[PDB]
Amino acid sequence: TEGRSRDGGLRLGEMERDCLIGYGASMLLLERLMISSDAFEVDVCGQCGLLGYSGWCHYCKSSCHVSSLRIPYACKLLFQELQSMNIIPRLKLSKYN
Amino acid sequence: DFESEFVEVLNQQCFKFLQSKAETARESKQNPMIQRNSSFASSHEVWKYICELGISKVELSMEDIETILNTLIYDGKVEMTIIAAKEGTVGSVDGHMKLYRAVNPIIPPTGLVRAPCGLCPVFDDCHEGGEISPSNCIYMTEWLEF
Amino acid sequence: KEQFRETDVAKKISHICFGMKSPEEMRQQAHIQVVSKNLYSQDNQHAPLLYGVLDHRMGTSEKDRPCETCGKNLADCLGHYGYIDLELPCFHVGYFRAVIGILQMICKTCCHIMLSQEEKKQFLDYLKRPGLTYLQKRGLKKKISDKCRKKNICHHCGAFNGTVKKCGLLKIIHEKYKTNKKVVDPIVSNFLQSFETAIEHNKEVEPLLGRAQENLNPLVVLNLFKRIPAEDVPLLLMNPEAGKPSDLILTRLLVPPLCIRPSVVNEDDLTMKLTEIIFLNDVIKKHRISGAKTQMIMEDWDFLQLQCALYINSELSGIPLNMAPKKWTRGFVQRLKGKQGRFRGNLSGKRVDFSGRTVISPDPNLRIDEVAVPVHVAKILTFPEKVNKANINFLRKLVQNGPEVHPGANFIQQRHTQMKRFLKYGNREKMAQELKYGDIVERHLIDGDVVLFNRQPSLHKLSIMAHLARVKPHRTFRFNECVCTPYNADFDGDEMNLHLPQTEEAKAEALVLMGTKANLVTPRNGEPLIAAIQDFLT
Amino acid sequence: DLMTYKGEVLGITRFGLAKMKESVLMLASFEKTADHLFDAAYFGQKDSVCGVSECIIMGIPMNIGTGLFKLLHKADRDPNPPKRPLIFDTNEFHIPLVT
Amino acid sequence: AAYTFNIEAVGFSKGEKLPDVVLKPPPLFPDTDYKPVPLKTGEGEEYMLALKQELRETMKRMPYFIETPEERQDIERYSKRYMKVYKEEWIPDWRRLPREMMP
Amino acid sequence: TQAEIKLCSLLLQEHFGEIVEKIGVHLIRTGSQPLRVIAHDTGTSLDQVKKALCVLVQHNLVSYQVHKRGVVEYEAQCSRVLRMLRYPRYIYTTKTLYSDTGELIVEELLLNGKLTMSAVVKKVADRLTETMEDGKTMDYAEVSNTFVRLADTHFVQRCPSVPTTENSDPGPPPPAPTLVINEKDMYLVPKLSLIGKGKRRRSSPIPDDGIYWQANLDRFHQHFRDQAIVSAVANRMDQTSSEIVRTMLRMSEITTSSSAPFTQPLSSNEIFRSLPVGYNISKQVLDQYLTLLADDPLEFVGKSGDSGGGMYVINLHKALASLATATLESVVQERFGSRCARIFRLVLQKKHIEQKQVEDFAMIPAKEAKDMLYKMLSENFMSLQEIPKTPDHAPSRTFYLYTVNILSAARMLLHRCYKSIANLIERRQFETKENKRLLEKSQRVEAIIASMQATGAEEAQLQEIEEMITAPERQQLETLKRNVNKLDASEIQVDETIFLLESYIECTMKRQ
Amino acid sequence: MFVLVEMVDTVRIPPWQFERKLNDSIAEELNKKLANKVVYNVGLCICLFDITKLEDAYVFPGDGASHTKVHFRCVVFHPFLDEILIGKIKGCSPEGVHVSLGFFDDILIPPESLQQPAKFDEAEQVWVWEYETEEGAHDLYMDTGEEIRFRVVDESFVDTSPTGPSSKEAPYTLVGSISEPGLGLLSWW
DNA sequence: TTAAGTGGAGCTGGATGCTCTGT
DNA sequence: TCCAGCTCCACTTAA
RNA sequence: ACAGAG
Ligand code: SF4
Ligand SMILES: [Zn+2]
Ligand SMILES: [Zn+2]
Ligand SMILES: [Zn+2]
Repeated sequence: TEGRSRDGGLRLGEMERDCLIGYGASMLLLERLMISSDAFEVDVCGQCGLLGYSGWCHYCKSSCHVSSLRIPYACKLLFQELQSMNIIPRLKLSKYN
Repeated sequence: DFESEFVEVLNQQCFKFLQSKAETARESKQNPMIQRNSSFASSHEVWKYICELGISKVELSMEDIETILNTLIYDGKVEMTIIAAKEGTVGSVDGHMKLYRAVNPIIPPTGLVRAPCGLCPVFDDCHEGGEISPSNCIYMTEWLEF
Repeated sequence: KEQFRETDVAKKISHICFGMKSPEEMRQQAHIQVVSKNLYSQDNQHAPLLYGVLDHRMGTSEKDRPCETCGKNLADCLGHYGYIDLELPCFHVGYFRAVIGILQMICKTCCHIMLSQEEKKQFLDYLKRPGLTYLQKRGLKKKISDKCRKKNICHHCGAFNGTVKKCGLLKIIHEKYKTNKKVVDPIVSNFLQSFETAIEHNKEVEPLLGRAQENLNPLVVLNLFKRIPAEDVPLLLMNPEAGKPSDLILTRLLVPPLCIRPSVVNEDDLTMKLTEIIFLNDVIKKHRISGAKTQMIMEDWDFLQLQCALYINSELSGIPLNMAPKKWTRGFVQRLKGKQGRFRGNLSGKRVDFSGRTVISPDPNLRIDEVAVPVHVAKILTFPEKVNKANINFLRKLVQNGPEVHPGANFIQQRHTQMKRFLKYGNREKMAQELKYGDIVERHLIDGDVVLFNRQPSLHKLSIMAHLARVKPHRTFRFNECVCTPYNADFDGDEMNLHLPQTEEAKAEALVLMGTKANLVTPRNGEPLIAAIQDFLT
Repeated sequence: DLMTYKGEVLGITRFGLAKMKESVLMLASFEKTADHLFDAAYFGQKDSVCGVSECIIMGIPMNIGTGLFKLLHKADRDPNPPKRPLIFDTNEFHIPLVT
Repeated sequence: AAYTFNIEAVGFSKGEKLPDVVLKPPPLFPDTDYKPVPLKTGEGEEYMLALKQELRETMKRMPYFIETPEERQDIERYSKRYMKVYKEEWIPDWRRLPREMMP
Repeated sequence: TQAEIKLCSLLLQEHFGEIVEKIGVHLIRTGSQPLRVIAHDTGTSLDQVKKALCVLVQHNLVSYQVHKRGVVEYEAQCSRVLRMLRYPRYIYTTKTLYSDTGELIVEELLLNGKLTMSAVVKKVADRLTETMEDGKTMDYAEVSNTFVRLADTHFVQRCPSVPTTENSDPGPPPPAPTLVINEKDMYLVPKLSLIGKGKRRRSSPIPDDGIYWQANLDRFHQHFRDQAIVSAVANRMDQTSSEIVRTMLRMSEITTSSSAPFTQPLSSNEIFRSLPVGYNISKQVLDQYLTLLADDPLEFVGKSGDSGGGMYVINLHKALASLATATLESVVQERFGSRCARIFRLVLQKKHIEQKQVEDFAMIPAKEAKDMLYKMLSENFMSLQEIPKTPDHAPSRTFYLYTVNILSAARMLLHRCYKSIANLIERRQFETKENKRLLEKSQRVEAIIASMQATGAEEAQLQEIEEMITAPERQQLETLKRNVNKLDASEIQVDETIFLLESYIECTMKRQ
Repeated sequence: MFVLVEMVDTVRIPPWQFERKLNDSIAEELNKKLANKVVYNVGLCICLFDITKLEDAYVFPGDGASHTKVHFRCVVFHPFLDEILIGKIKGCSPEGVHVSLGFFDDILIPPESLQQPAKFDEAEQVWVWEYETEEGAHDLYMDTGEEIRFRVVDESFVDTSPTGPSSKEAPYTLVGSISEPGLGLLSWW
């Protein structure tokens, strides 16, 4: 949350992101802006690219292409504000090698 | 409107007076140049029979039926030709005279209305894999039984 | 007996491919149909209507009443969609500048594209090359519309194709029957004389028929776009595997789940706009049955184009005065743009935890790579120390001290479990004798931890460095005054931030890359910044 | 050299950056956030996740800095090991029957 | 409750008779007042219906109907010569066809 | 044209297969392609592209032209594949003007695409050995006698033939040899002295090399053009006024082109001669008809001349406009009612009209007509003009004029038909997919009857056919066949709705 | 009756197993995920036969474990069609003869493919066989499980996958026949 | 005489720093 | 409060 | 929405 009265916590701004890139710290930028805010997992269908639930892709009516992806939560918020806008963010996943 | 349930019987009344006159020309079978002229009815003559039947107390006036006779064109059932007023019992139009003959429709109805896809209100939403498919349709499966 | 199944299906993202859905793939994604306009029932149960917006078959937005589609709480469910049907088609407010761009390049009689044959052979071979970038796709539609708008007769049917331009808020005109001072053409003569019926009962038709053009509506451009040939769709620069030209006009509208719109904001701005769309689905439908005039149908249908446009983007330019909003509502666009949007407020920079902010004060008895963290902050900011062979006898004592004595632990966590036992309750000398190899002790911040150290206007990269914390009892952050030059701090009521990393990799990237002993020079020209300051030069 | 590598002097505006950078998220996380989204929806434009500002949004680690090389593990292992011999199905004992 | 837009701009100048709110959604198949025209019958219309079944039974058996190539058969045996689906092979006129298509 | 691409993937599926439609539909969908990028943009092997194009160039469904660097690019024809649905309508209409010999000549040309005159008279002699008995053989001579009469009435035309390589471009071989069509010998048959007898299927050096014959699918359309116009004249006046239109059009066969608003005008002095002798009609009664058909505001015919007595022409494009008018109004009456079709004919004649004049001119009240006005704009049958008062274009300061556009409603109504046929094919291929259990069960019990039918066939296999449990199952198989007879017959009858629409769209396109 | 099946995988080796050789630790982990399990199109996977190619062992960011790609051949029980085995009896039912094959238990010998003199039991679960001279209608397939001989004429796979959101039927079936001369108990021949 | 390619003028839509600390 | 694109309209050359 | 602080 926002402020001291709400037990808020501090903000990695738009400019302190620009300073961690200058050091080349990649995993520290990952730990500050993904893991210690809003780490989350999503059922991503690799076939069509949409988002499923509990292994059940209601689009394809099948359960053989769902998969789990490490994502921030404010991106999963973004990928469903945009499907309501009819701007469909179809993903395509591959193996993590 | 004048009345909805009053004009629905005059649509049934004028065409029977316009078809049987052509049938008396059709059963005449003398000369198709004259059989065509024996098919046209006068615009004043068609007024003289409908007022004689005595269906309603209100007057079926001449200025009213002249607008009622346009509806039989719009069902594709009669024509209308305007000729010059050379001779007639009245000649209600100055220098002109209107004629009426009943006709058949031009073609038999097309093959699209014989299909269940043609008359359906949810025609646009039907597709292969989803809910509304022809594989699980009520409109066909009712129509294919009888 | 039992069939194989892959246990942990982890995959990496490769490429994000935008697009759009057809209005019969929206039916395949959602679960219910939304027909009711009213949010809550008339009784005291605070339960929403069972076929409207805020239905709990579309995800949950509170812990109290769980969802209905998958029976889980707020902390588990991803959210599920619903759809609204429209009895009249409408434009989508984003695609409207590309609805005009297609009607400039295709005909409006045969729906084919307006190019000669040698011109069609050139671009369809230009789009075959590998490595085709997004710049080389945007520049090509500029060149094709330079060729299509110079031609006004079709090479396939032969109809006249005048220009296509905007004539108001979401209205498209088409100059098919423009007139000139020259000899009257046969195609402009026949249209301008077939007005004989309308002039008979209406006198004002005669002055106003000099401006009569083909006003295009969503009912026409839905019909025109279903007949575009799919050999000529890629010369509209649309990708045919991400959307159709029939999809740019919406006849069915998805609603977001309740994870997108909270229950107590009471209701969100995008909830209140979905009430006004469903209500104007039943006002327009009422005037179709009860026989209103066309000047009331085209009036109420102007609202449905508007109430879907402000639903998406609530800062339009050319709204008439009788239809402008009185109060300000957030559309989908205004919660994507700006400083408090997604891309500047919640994605590129976001509020973190394991942080601290306190007034600073000087101390030269520390080294140049140290920082004095107070005891009140060091008891709160913890680090997950994984138990292994080296630190087991150290972490047993740090568990046995507890959450109050300073070298202690606030939590404990077992090997394959995801819960945390708060270490104040229960006996701690039993939980210290039951530690296994692989449990996680969350010990207090102690002497030697790597912690970052930030001042809030961060100009260059030495405005954030990593120091080695050393706990001291007083209530400030404290560091040697040789480090007042990189941060530009001055100790006059000045506050600085703190960030404790939580992973070992984040420790090692903070200690080697971002150390104070490894950043003694600025990257600008190579001059030293951590050096002597006043009272160390005098 | 960043301003002049496409034969034209491009600015550091939102118009010079819209000719240098290709990623839709990098274009739309800076200025004119909505128009790039509808344009990438229209063109069907696929985007890569190779750049920096769209690795931070997607939560994958960036390619610059410490994310440019991969660490292997020096395991005591035998690649392409000695296999087990097939006894029954060899080539010299199973000439097929048909001509 | 008043909304963002003006209801008076929409209509409703009397102040009453708002349209009703739908509780249960409409079904997938709304019933129609009218039915399709029945088929055109006769001895001349029926023979076209008979030959159309005699084309699916004929054109599937033609050598143009290229059947999909089989694969991943298990092993060889002696019951293969009895089950070999025999079908003659047609050669085209290569004077018409391009050179680029010989088998 | 998303409906045409879905239908072409069905017509190539039942008639040609699964691994051949991937090559044909992809040329309708994408465009002109060399052979190597067809396999890359589909994913098939290079051998299957050699098999799937040689069948599609056999039946003339794909064409080709030479380009830069000698590459060979193909191009499928969308309208030519959609006419594979009218194959039973092409075999039946040659059974009228020609005998059962000529019925099987075109049926060999349509199923095989291209044949030689040496081969087509063989199979018609072969396949008619079953239709005769008692030693009577079908000879090669009279089949050719029907074949040369087919070329006289233009139902069979020569293919665009290969040129002579010894006269044009000798030397290295070109990849695509640039085939070309001649104007003289489209119907000039080669002479044949060869005769013979057909084989009865007992199961126990070429003169016309390069001269290939294919079916003229345009002439059957010109033959179906006449029967639509004549029957439209037939229903209005009389059978006697019907034959006069049939008299001119049979004379107007060989003298006008496929797209002409006006044919060559006929003089009545030779109309009386070519009129059949079994009609009790004088030359004066002949001049009675020809002046009253021009008086009809349908205007099937025109005068267009004065020399040589009575000079008379017949319209073609105005007649197809009247046919597309009766097509566009017979679909309103069956979907929205009879009273709704009263309004669509009103706005058709009174070209631009408002709400107040419709309820007056048709005697349909308020709140009964406004439902039937609004459901036609929603189904794209009627359009608005919206003449403004101001350039603000506000709905409170303008008029709304209802206006029927025929041509935009003629393409849309045709687009409804292409999806309508494909939905019929999907229903038939659904009930046959889910019931291959029952048809194999009807196959096996008849295989006991079929296999060992006469050779060593005892009578102890006739009563064991109905012994299987299929005997109460026969109620569903009769329900399956009565569906197919209503699906495939409705599948043919929509082509009548297509052809009246397809001829009206073809005559208004200039192709400039 | 055993065949080989070649697959690929990515094997996570946790860092508490680095003291042991990689090839001795890959083979244990693959048997913890494939043994006594029917991979869908290939049959019942008994165990690993050999590992044929072992690529490099990446360490991905965010983990200490090493992930390596493994090419390997697994011995799999999959008989070809009409292979004649020897099998035992567990019990009988009106649905058919339930034949055990050691590790595997779901074999169908249906009454539609039993021997011709006896086809329907006398409301006894145990199946019968009638011969005129000796043992008339009182022969029985004994529940003690003597060895029979049969012929697997039909095999069929079913996709046993979760349908619906996640918060026992056999995916490997087998249908045989006994009607041939020489198929049945070994005591008869 | 006019078709057409290119100048100049007005309209339009976008943007304008980072956080905590309280009412 | 400041600044690039988009569209309308006169202004010469050329046939 | 306003005031502060660096
Ligand atoms: S739902 Fe079925 S019957 Fe109705 S239009 Fe679609 S396919 Fe035809
Ligand atoms: Zn899916
Ligand atoms: Zn849920
Ligand atoms: Zn056109």
